[PDB]
Amino acid sequence: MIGLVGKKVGMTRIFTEDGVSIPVTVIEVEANRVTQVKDLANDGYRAIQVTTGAKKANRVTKPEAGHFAKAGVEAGRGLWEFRLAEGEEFTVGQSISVELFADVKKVDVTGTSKGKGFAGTVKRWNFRTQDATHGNSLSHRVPGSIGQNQTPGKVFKGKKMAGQMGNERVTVQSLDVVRVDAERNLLLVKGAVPGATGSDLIVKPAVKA
Amino acid sequence: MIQEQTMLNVADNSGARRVMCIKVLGGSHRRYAGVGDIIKITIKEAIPRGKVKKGDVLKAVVVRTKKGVRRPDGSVIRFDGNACVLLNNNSEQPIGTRIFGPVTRELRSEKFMKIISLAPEVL
Amino acid sequence: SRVAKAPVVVPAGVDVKINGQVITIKGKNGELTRTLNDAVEVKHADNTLTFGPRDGYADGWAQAGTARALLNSMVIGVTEGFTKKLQLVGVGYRAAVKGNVINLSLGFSHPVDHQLPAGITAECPTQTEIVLKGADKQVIGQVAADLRAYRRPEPYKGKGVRYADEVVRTKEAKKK
Amino acid sequence: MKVRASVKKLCRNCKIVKRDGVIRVICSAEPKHKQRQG
RNA sequence: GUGAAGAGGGAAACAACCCAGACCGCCAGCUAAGGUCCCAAAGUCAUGGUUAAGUGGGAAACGAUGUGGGAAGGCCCAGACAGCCAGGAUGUUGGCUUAGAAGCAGCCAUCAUUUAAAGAAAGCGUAAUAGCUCACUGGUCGAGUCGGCCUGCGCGGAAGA
RNA sequence: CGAUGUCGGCUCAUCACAUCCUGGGGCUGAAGUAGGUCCCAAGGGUAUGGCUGUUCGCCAUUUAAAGUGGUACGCGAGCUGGGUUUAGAACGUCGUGAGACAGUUCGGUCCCUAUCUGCCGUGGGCGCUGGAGAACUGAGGGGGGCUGCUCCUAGUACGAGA
RNA sequence: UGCUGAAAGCAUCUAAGCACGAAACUUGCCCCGAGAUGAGUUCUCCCUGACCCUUUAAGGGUCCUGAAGGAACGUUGAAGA
Ligand SMILES: [Mg+2]
Ligand SMILES: [Mg+2]
Ligand SMILES: [Mg+2]
Ligand SMILES: [Mg+2]
Ligand SMILES: [Mg+2]
Ligand SMILES: [Mg+2]
Ligand SMILES: [Mg+2]
Ligand SMILES: [Mg+2]
Ligand SMILES: [Mg+2]
Ligand SMILES: [Mg+2]
Ligand SMILES: [Mg+2]
Ligand SMILES: [Mg+2]
Ligand SMILES: [Mg+2]
Ligand SMILES: [Mg+2]
Ligand SMILES: [Mg+2]
Ligand SMILES: [Mg+2]
Ligand SMILES: [Mg+2]
Ligand SMILES: [Mg+2]
Ligand SMILES: [Mg+2]
Ligand SMILES: [Mg+2]
Ligand SMILES: [Mg+2]
Ligand SMILES: [Mg+2]
Ligand SMILES: [Mg+2]
Ligand SMILES: [Mg+2]
Ligand SMILES: [Zn+2]
Repeated sequence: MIGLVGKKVGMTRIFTEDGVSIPVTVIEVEANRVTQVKDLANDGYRAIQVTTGAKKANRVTKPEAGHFAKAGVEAGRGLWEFRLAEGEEFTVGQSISVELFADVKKVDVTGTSKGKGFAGTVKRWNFRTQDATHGNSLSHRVPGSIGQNQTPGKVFKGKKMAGQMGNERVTVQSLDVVRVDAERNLLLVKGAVPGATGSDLIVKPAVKA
Repeated sequence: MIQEQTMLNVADNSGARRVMCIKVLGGSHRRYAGVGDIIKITIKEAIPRGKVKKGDVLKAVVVRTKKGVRRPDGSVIRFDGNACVLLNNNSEQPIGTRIFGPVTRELRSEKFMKIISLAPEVL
Repeated sequence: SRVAKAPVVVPAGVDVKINGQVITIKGKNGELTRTLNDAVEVKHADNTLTFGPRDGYADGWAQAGTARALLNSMVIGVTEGFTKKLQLVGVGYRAAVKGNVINLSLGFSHPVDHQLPAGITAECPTQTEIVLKGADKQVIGQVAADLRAYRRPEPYKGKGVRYADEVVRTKEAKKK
Repeated sequence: MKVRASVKKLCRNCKIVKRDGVIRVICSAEPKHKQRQG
């Protein structure tokens, strides 16, 4: 089944009739507008491309605008594809709303995780610190050994080292769908999803059970 | 949130007064026990003519902690100290015959029903 | 070879058909088709099939005997057909057929349902007896072994699914 | 299954058989007699 | 003997092994060891065989109906080998022992009868019997079958960062 | 020998498989539960403490388990500096003595701003054949891969019973 | 672990044929990913003047042109050395 594109609003909670507090991420899902249908004959695969949102004219380049004009829809903040299943079919300029999830029990949510900048091995890879005292010299959060000796005489690819952490694509799987409401452009899912308030989210029905 | 070396008061008439946790049971590298969890203890002080003695090695269930317990609406119940109830090493059933101070409904197990019945108060 | 050199009489009622190595044998009790190994040359004259090796193949005679043996029981198949009987031993062990599915109660939580392949049909004359019938001797054997395997006879009370014929030796437990 | 370098018939119901390049002893009488060269 | 104090070709690389001793020049020719399907110069050469393991391209005692060659031998149309039918008996539960010991815990003996043949019993079985089966023999089948010898090539035995 | 820093720990690891646990299977002198032994299997997982410089080991208590080995007995231009080769001092022992011990004892300086390889991240350039903006396909690469207990089945199969 | 089955009248999981079989393998899940120079595909956007010279060729230069886009500057960010 296709998914949809949305915006992370923030977290809050739903209280239930019998005392449970459900923590929910609030996801804003406005109509997704279909901007190109891809098929086997023309593209080698089946998919819809969608936009959502709105975009500043003066910020819409001409290439971008011709592509939107072709589909018969107004500009949106970006473009995303969702693969089609056999029997799945859509048409250019079609609107897809959040009611798509009305009876989907769980969804996977993809976002761009918050950025933590250049991170040391303690935070990035949960390395353990060496001694704070007992004579340790200048080596508390530093990484330790990064290899063996003459054999192999090199450091291995993949070695866990410090570097950029976050600001990457992350998918969190099988979150409960707590509420769908198209009149308010809302989807509530149970739990935390990746990203900062404001940033784009891809929501798809869960690939697992 | 009890670990090795932690000291606990004792919420029964077993005669123990102060016990130390020498193992958090229930899994490899398991760090903490909380309300409802079983620990291994050594007895550091006991009264003169009770059911157990200083230096005895046994089990106990934790029934009050400072870290507390979370309830499903987000609430917290915290206690001013850590206490446990002594348990037979093998049967893991209570040594004492009376229970002191409040306990929590997290104990409602087949196993700890006797502790909640005896407790003055149940939170 | 002693087996290969022994002709297969094809009786009145059976229709043999050959197209290179692809043999087909039709009778009143179904039709089987087999592709004989290249190294085998088969001939069909009178009311008989005869077999022989083929110039250039190092193992022609061994192959021809297999081919012979097989075609012989293809003919038994579409005439008399084959019958494999099993029986259940153990309390609560029972079986029944509905259509082409054999329902096996064998001391498991879920009962067991075994789909019969094309050509094989089953009947229980008894809650504890399975009669398979078929024209393909390999398939009927494969099935009988599939069923037996849900609960192979065990050595302490002989309990399980067994071939009706089968000999199950039991043994005593380890003394205390 | 006994697995060893030297496999033999241990009784008259033992049979030596080669299966897939591997010498084996199969017995119809005594399961302990069953061997694989290895 | 070679290196040392020796280049050149071969042994992937590799002083010391194989071939061979560089005065200089050549965009001629023959050979040595070693090679000739492509990397890579020269046989996808000819002829007769072997191997089926990628053996070749690591490793022993020992194990095995792998397969090729050779010389002998035993049994067999007076019916062999395999399979299938049937028999496998009497003294007698041999003597001793033992609670029991009957072919089959153990010890000693192992004769004789009726036999087509059938051990005072080859293995399972029973508390001891019973019961299963082998040796052996008649029948059926109908032409081969058995396993030692000299030898070629293979197979397992064969686990390391 | 115009210097290749030694034991142990800490940090970080990587490989083998002669497999500790989990998985599959043959035999069992395997009734069940639980074991023994061998075969297949390297995917992941594989304890904290008391004593001692210890590695190891004994001990306490856990765990499904607390694996065996290679990696300069992995890892000091990464840390420690308790053991152990300096200079102080003492005891026992040896020596007439200076002194000695591979006996013990108290004390006792651990440098290096990374050029190249390598590795973790992140940019600039050019290319992809006029140039440009997006959305993709998915060759290839990496990550992940653990497991306890309880309940139902069922107090059933099995068992004289437990 | 088996089915059918000769070689070897029988037997035999195997020689031909056939059914199963594990946390290993290939997929399935997540991330990177066309510098995948074998540099791929789809949609959209932009550019429509002359001249001279030599060794005349995918030649060199001049005048006029200067798009789409990119970047620059500025206000900046749960993005960042
Ligand atoms: Mg995108
Ligand atoms: Mg940030
Ligand atoms: Mg630490
Ligand atoms: Mg310092
Ligand atoms: Mg410091
Ligand atoms: Mg170093
Ligand atoms: Mg190297
Ligand atoms: Mg196999
Ligand atoms: Mg010299
Ligand atoms: Mg050379
Ligand atoms: Mg000369
Ligand atoms: Mg050539
Ligand atoms: Mg090799
Ligand atoms: Mg005969
Ligand atoms: Mg030097
Ligand atoms: Mg192994
Ligand atoms: Mg052994
Ligand atoms: Mg491992
Ligand atoms: Mg254990
Ligand atoms: Mg070392
Ligand atoms: Mg240093
Ligand atoms: Mg010393
Ligand atoms: Mg592909
Ligand atoms: Mg990309
Ligand atoms: Zn045997």
